Amino acid sequence: KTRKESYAIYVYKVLKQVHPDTGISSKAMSIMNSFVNDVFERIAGEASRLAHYNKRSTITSREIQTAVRLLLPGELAKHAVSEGTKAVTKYTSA
Amino acid sequence: RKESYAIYVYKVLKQVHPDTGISSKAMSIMNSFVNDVFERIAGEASRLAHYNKRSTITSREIQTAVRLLLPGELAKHAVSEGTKAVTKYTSA
Amino acid sequence: EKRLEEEKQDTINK
Amino acid sequence: VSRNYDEDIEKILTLENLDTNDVVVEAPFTYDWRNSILHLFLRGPRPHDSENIHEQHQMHLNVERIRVPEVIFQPTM
Amino acid sequence: KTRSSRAGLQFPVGRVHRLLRKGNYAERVGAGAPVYLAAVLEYLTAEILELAGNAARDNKKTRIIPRHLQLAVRNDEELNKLLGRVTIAQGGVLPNIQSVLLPK
Amino acid sequence: AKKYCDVTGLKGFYKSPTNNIRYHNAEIYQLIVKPMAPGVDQEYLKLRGAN
Amino acid sequence: DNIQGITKPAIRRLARRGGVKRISGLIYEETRGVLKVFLENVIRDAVTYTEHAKRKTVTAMDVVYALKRQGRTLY
Amino acid sequence: DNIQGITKPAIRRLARRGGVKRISGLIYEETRGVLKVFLENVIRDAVTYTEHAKRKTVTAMDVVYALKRQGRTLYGFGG
Amino acid sequence: YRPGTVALREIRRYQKSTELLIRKLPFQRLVREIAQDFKTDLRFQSSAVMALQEASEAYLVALFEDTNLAAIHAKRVTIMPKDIQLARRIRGE
Amino acid sequence: RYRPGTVALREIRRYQKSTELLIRKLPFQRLVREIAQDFKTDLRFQSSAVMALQEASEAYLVALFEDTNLAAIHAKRVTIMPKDIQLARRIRGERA
DNA sequence: GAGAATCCCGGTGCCGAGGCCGCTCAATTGGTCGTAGACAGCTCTAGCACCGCTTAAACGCACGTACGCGCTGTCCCCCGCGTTTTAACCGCCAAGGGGATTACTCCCTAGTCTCCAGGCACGTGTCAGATATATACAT
DNA sequence: ATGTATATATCTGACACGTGCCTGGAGACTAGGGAGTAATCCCCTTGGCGGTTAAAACGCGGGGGACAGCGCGTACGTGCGTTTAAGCGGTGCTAGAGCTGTCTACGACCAATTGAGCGGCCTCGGCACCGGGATTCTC
Repeated sequence: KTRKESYAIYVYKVLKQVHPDTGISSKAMSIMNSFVNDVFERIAGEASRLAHYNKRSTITSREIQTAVRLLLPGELAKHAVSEGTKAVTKYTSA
Repeated sequence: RKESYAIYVYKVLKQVHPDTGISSKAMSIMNSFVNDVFERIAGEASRLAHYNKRSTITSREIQTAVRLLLPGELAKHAVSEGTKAVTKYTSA
Repeated sequence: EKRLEEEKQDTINK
Repeated sequence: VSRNYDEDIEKILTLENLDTNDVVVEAPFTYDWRNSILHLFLRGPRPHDSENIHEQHQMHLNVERIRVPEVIFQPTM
Repeated sequence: KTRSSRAGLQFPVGRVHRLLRKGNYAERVGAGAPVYLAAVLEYLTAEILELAGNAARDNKKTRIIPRHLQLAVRNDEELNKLLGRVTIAQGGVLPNIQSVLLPK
Repeated sequence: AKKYCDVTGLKGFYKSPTNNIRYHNAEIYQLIVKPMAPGVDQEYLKLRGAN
Repeated sequence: DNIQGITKPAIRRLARRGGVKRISGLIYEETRGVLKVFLENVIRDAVTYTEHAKRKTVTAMDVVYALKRQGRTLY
Repeated sequence: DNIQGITKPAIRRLARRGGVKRISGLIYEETRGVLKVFLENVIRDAVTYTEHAKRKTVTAMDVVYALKRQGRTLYGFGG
Repeated sequence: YRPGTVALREIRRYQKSTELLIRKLPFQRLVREIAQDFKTDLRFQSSAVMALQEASEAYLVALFEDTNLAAIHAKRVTIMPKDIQLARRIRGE
Repeated sequence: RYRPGTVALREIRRYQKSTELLIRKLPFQRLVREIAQDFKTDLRFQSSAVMALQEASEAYLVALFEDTNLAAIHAKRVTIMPKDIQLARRIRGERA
């Protein structure tokens, strides 16, 4: 059959990791699949325009860093830039 | 060179209104306008290229895009003038 | 011939 | 240069040293504070008045005087 | 040996890199940008999965219905501004009755 | 190398897990390390080169 | 009779979901006309997406993109 | 402090170019409040725009692309 | 006749649940006919029609919340078509 | 000679006829200077930038006062109150 | 019937809006090839349409009462206007701090061969609801 | 006379785990040009002068506009009789969605070229500004 692309198992077992005794339904998997590619194209576009506004021809951590510091209203960005910097330091550590 | 569109719409204005001038502030206003519509229709051309996985943009896709974002009779006149423009391209 | 083959396959599966 | 940086750093913030070993440098221009070491580190053993014009033009050199010559002995600082 | 395990993250980093290559955003892509995308994505779904979890134990249900994420997303102003313009299928209306509209 | 508090230059006992700055006692963690602005960390740790 | 196909008690349930206590009798035709022009504006984009896709029928993702177009993004 | 710079006749001129006939006294502080939060949002865009490019000036392109970001873009200073 | 208690229970009973209000077959021909305006005998889709159903329900509940908020502003519970015109004009259209 | 109001009608007719800015430049760039120095330290600015936010502010003021005018007309009142601008910002989605 | 307050007709620098030459990159032309759009052809999912039982939802008539609406007396708070006065703005002068760009450089990300296990797809067991017995006790 | 209480006993019903598989992400090798840095020139804007001047602050007379309050009628809410045509669900038919195969021609790439739009400079008349007379709502 067709090889459909969906991150439903990823959200399913971070749900299982943080909530070990909680269930879920297939409409929920479709609904935050719509969430995560909605924000994926939204912030992929944002950085794109921005970098092009900056006249840079690439996408490193800097453009997306200012995009996620600028885009969403608050709080989640304050934890998000810290946890993303911590993620790229465990990447460069490895 | 620093690209702009001054002499182009000056020639167009001399074609349509041969006794009418315009100012530089207005020239910058229409420069912002042409950049805005160009970026809007190019972003639309990219996204309805990306919807149906087609790697090549042809005239019919962005034709349907200007049927999309423009309202009715302006879209009719635009598609008629566009079709006659590409047929006088491909005639030569 | 496709409909007869599909009917035969469905009858065999049933 | 401090004679022993391990022992001098554990007593230079006490009030018995900051009366003698604190230098206040004035810039040129035209809930108690006793138990808080922020007020000792920033404004020394004297109380801080934020409304005084000559007050906010002041350095306080208490730790750095023995901290900066120790970089030669320990370059990890 | 996977790069997501090397980054210590759970959301995949090769998948978003694949979607970034042919997603026609930039002709050159850095290494840390898909990791940063996966990090902010993991943070966003971690936050609303905590919200859906406390809505689920507020209603005392083992399965998160989308209505649970409606009153999880309408209980904070940050996602009331981030997802205020959005329209949700089978979302309902949060309980909100004006004091003047109530009798007496 | 001896650990030191980055706020005061004192003897550092505790390192904060959110932003990785060593500190000496509780109150510098209360009114300096916690409410510090983002981006202050990078030239805070530039002195010991931990950025 | 496509105008009166949609029932007045359905508009009553829509009003009670919106939080309307008292509603008049002349609101139904104007509400129906506004809904007709709204769905016509949506289905114009939807049918141009059907002629985009080289298909003679409608699907899910064309309506999805038509809802993402004007700023009432569907979820 | 410096928020009364848009004082009462300036808001009166904005009201007269906006179309409102009669003005009450409580309109002025509310209008300067929404002005000082709207310009705060634009400057909130502009600070991340400036710190992105490592560039410490704010041009007309900065505010024009910022107005493009909140969907209230303006012609005359680039597109 | 008991006034207001049944209406309050009614308001709570469709502000608590998430049931569908618009019937599926009337709205079906409705949009089918709006479709004929562009494409006749348009083969349709079940996901397409519940997409239009939920979009129309969301737009209706947003417009009606706008209308009853601006009616409670106007010191009168009841609704006139000028309230809907005010909500449409102020909201952008 | 002495009228309740007719000078306001000539003023609104002249202001709808004219297109000049009605907001003084010095308090405007002073207030954006205070906001910018409240956010960060030692920023530079351009003149085309501050006439651009002058144009944005006057357009937003024109739109909001048209909104309050239509809301006051539908409220059967001539004098304007902050309830109308509060409902205008709530309806438009500016605050919620 | 008068009066501030408008519109309209005529002179006046001016300074900011049309040509023009110099010329430097940028649009134009030609050859080549490897891949993606288009067409033909193929298999089955699923949309359309109609029949018939069930029935809860919808129409329609009857009435009743609060609420929309019409009118009224009232403070009273904004509106026109005279009087200081206080900051805005124009003209200008020098600094110096920051924007552009030239110019080499090096590294790391584009591009390609290989290969294996990560995730997708398709089966089987395992705890939650539903009817039923049933008989003695309490209401 | 009847509910019921608390355990059966069957008994389905929706949900999570144990095998295939295939394909794309990761390891390894090659290249080249995109940020990286930094120096230098130049340009503009931030301070600082000072006069002078339209315009804001302040206080005072006055007039319609907003405030609650009271009565008149009627319109939507409530209810029961009577439809009705929505919902289930079932079956039969066939368009068309979707995948595969194959071809070939539009288009990316590269090298040379010519030409036309950017700009500094030059020149001059349209419009705002000012002065004074006709004209129109308003009291």
